[PDB]
Amino acid sequence: TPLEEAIKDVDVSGVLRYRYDTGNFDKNFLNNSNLNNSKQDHKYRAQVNFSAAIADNFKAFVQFDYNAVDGGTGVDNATNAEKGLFVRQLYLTYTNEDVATSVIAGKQQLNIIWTDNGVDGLVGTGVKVVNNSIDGLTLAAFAVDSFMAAEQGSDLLGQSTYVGNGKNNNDSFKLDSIGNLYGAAAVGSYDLAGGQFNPQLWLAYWDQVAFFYAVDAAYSTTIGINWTLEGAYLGNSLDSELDDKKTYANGNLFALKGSIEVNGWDASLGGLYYGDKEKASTVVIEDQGNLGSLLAGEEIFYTTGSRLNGDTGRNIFGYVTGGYTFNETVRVGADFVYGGTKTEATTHLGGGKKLEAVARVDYKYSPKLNFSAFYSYVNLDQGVNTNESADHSTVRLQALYKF
Amino acid sequence: TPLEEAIKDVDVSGVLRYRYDTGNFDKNFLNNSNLNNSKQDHKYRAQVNFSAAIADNFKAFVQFDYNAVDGGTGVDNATNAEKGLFVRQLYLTYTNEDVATSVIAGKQQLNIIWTDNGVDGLVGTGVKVVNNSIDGLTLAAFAVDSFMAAEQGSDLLGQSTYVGNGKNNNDSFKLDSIGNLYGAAAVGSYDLAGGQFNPQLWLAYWDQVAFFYAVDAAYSTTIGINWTLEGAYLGNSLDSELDDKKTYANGNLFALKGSIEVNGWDASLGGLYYGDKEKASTVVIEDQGNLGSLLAGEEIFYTTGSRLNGDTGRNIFGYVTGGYTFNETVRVGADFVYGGTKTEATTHLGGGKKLEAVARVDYKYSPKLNFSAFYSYVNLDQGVNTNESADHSTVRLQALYKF
Amino acid sequence: TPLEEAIKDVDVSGVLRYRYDTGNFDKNFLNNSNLNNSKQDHKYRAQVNFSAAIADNFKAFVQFDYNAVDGGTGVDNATNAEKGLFVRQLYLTYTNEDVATSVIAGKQQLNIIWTDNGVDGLVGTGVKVVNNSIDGLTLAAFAVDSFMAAEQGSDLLGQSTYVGNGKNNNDSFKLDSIGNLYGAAAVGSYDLAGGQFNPQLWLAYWDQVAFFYAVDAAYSTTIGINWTLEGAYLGNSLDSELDDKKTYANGNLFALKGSIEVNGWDASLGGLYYGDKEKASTVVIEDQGNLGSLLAGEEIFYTTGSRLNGDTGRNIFGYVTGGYTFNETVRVGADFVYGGTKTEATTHLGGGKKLEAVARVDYKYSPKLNFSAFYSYVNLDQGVNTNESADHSTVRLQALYKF
Ligand SMILES: [Ca+2]
Ligand SMILES: [Ca+2]
Ligand SMILES: [Ca+2]
Ligand SMILES: [Ca+2]
Ligand SMILES: [Ca+2]
Ligand SMILES: [Ca+2]
Repeated sequence: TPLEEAIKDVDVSGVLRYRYDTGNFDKNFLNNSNLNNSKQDHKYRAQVNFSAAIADNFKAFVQFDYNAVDGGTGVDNATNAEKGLFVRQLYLTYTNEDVATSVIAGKQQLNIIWTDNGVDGLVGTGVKVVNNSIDGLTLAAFAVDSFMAAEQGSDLLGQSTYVGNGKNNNDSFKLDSIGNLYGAAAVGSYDLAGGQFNPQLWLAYWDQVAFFYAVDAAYSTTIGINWTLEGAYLGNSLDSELDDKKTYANGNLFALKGSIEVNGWDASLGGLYYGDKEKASTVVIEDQGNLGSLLAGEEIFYTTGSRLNGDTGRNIFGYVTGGYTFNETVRVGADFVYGGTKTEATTHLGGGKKLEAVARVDYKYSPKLNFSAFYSYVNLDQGVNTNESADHSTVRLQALYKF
Repeated sequence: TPLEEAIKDVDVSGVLRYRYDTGNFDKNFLNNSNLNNSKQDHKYRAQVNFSAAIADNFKAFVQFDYNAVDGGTGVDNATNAEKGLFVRQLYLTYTNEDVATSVIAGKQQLNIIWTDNGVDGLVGTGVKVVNNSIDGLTLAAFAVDSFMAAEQGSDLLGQSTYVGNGKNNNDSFKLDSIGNLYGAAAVGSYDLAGGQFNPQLWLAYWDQVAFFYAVDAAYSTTIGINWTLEGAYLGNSLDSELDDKKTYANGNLFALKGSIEVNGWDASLGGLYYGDKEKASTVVIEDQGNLGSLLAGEEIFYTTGSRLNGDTGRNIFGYVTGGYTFNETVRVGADFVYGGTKTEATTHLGGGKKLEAVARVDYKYSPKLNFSAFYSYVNLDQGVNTNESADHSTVRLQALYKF
Repeated sequence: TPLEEAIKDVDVSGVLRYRYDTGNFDKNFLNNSNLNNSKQDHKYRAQVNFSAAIADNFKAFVQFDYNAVDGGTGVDNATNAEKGLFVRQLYLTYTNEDVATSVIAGKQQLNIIWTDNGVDGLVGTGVKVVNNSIDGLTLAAFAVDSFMAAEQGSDLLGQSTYVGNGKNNNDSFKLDSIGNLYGAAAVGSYDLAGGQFNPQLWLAYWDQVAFFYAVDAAYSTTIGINWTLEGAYLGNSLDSELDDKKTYANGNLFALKGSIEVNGWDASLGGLYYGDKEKASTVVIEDQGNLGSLLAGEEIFYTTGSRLNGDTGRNIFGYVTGGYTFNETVRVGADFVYGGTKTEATTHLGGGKKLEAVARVDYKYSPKLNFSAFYSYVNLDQGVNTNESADHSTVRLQALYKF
């Protein structure tokens, strides 16, 4: 078929993202597989998605991914990525409009509350059933048979490590094997008179790991002023393979945030409570799940003992953010996060007071092209040697194009 | 050039195929590199072909292939294919319409009678000359200089193995080296009054291997009943590198099939005779060549001693098939195959009676999109321990889109 | 977005090139990593370039590369390239027309005078600033932070080797490490009354290697006759890491060529002088840089001691070329090159008189599609055993499509 013709049944979207990241560390800082260790690297992430109508009620979707690094520093003057595109997602979508339901089967980015829903979200193979028969309500069941785990490295539960006690790869949350994942979801979006309300309810059973359960709600509204409030609880109870190890513990997390917009000024205040002093627990499956609206900073929740994807210790944190937006074009702003981790100091690492300040610029050049930067300073009250404390700077420049 | 413009000299076609295969085996079953060993794997095979008019009388062709597997079972919950596209075919086509002839040079899927002509057909580099000056007759010469062997694994002659005698990789047909391939073909398609007649004659010399020669003919009829009859002989005589090894033997194969269609019922009866009791011989070069219309079942001709691409043993098999077709849309049907292999029990394995039954569903959703499934049960009268017999089940679900 | 739409902001170009090369050698020939050692190989090089307008003043560019080989001979009857596309260039271009300047940042083919500017040109990551404010003058500064070195193999300075003294990998120019590259360029194109004048001036500092400096000028003109004259000097002075090794030496090269066109006849005469009798020096960074207009033959400047990208020995060569062009369509022509290398015979290899004759056909089938061939015979007055001399033939057939 003439390509001119073939492309008419096709839709394209994607992402092009560049990153110049440099992360530094005091010798006393508790480093691990999740903190930013870039050394003036140029990083590329490109994704191109094609969706094609292939028959009545059937679309096919593919995503191509380019994930590559070029060096700057030292011997990295020869590191220059010679890489190709990889098929990252490949799946079929049956849609029946009469019953406002879709079946999506294949290798797909999961986009559940316990995984990143953006560029680097966990991908697996399985089936998703999604219903929109009710006004303002999305109902879904899903089953995953396998996970694209290698690509995710230390983003995935059970694949994070940390430094300490003369070993670079102490396992943050040992997971000897994994099963299939089964779950469901209800996700509401409603116009009250006052404004929009977004409740969410998530259940899943990950065989050999845990039964997860979560609720999250957001209210948002007008008056020229805008304010949102958002809360969430995520908990899980362990499967018996972990329960019998004795050194794991059912997860709990509480988080709340409120925020304000007026005249270009924006600000937010929020906090959260999670983990267990003595035993390993997790909040999410991959990275920080879909909880970004209930977080702040960049690095602080990657410190040892404070990671949301497996770690040991009890965490309390509060944060504030603020920024001004010149002409709806450039935003200068900052984040401040403060809190701590409690551990059993005899057996586990990362306990103590922690803080982070972040300065930010976000420049909206066009509706599709943004440039952004941040400077993050993180301080640990007690480092490798717990008597002294420890610094960790991270600087990023970023270009990001969406299409 | 604007891409909009550039694509006007371009033509696209391809394939998307999904497969959920699970193959199981009695501990007593004779396993080898060709039987189905899938363990609830999701298998993707995608091909996209672009053909561009580059100048007067010249087209260029490329094919991109994605061949990947995702796990289901056990430790395969982490196996999830992180693969890219590979250039599978790249060739030039000179066409002169005045002499109804085309010259096709490059890396190309061979599509000769001794290779699979479908998705997973053997690819090599060489030249093809094809003529359509005579009404209803296609004439061709061809020469191949190299073969895309690795991709084919055990589908290729000389690269199959089998289990037995405490060794997992007993070579089915040892081929220490290979030469170039040269051959020709005549392929007729004629409307007699009664109906269509399709004679074929194929010759080739594969240096260091064998001289192949084949004839195949099919008659089919029109209108409310329909019937086809199809026969074939494939033989080869060995090159002296194999003749002097003493343990090889010129190949012969005879096959015949007849079949009936009426009111949605269809049925077929057929049989075949091939191989040699004492010595290794082959029928085809890759997999089961283009002989699918003269076969039945799924697994039976992959049992040790019965493979069409190198094996020792003499084979006689008969088969019957049957099915009903609700609305020209869904076909439920079955295959029964029965026969045996005769060997020298002292020196070689796989001798004995063999059967296979297969249940089938074939659902034509659209002209481009088909879903199919099958359940195959294969029985070996004499297994690893030849005293007891042995089972082998295999189940497949399949989606297949052509464009 | 509908793809139909998305492709309107896009521009495509590229190259498809096929090569059947076979290079042979006397047992007495001095072989190395740069002479042609093909054995009836089919070679493919494809590049496809997409440039997209992404916002006001911003384009993005990507290049995909396919670089692959299929065998012919012996065991190479199984070598058949199973390769994919790789992202070879990925870069952003900011263009401000008000100041006739462009900033091009990313992974890009450098196209400086010291690298190949064609299909296989050295790629690195960095920034290029280019100005066209002056009539007939292009001004540029550039900085490179890393190099795509692996892809270039022995084309890159410091990665060539040679055979001799019972060792196959004697290093032609040992470079233990490399720094960043910084340079600038001025490139003129002017219509004098007589005809066009093309001066060029190139400076760069490659940290840990050398400071390079170059001038090149070309005059061309009418009188139905056409004649060009072109000269160049390339020199470099070493960085102290090489100066202190004592066995390296600042590079100098002089070259001059004049040439004639009339009635389909064309001819050229030229010569050059480079290198150092006792010590390793280089002229260019990758392959033969952009100096092809000042060279002739195919193989002779790849002989040991005569390579433009790192070698020991002093070289003088002269050459003549000539050809006739039937109908602006087919050119039959030849090259003759003659000269020598002076070395310290005690310590280094490749010294002696050398010649090359090349017969050529170049068939312009369309403005986009060319077929070409050459036969090259190279003779070394003194080979491995320096008493006897040594032959090296090289034959190429080539198809080359540009779009
Ligand atoms: Ca991730
Ligand atoms: Ca599974
Ligand atoms: Ca195959
Ligand atoms: Ca060959
Ligand atoms: Ca090169
Ligand atoms: Ca650098």
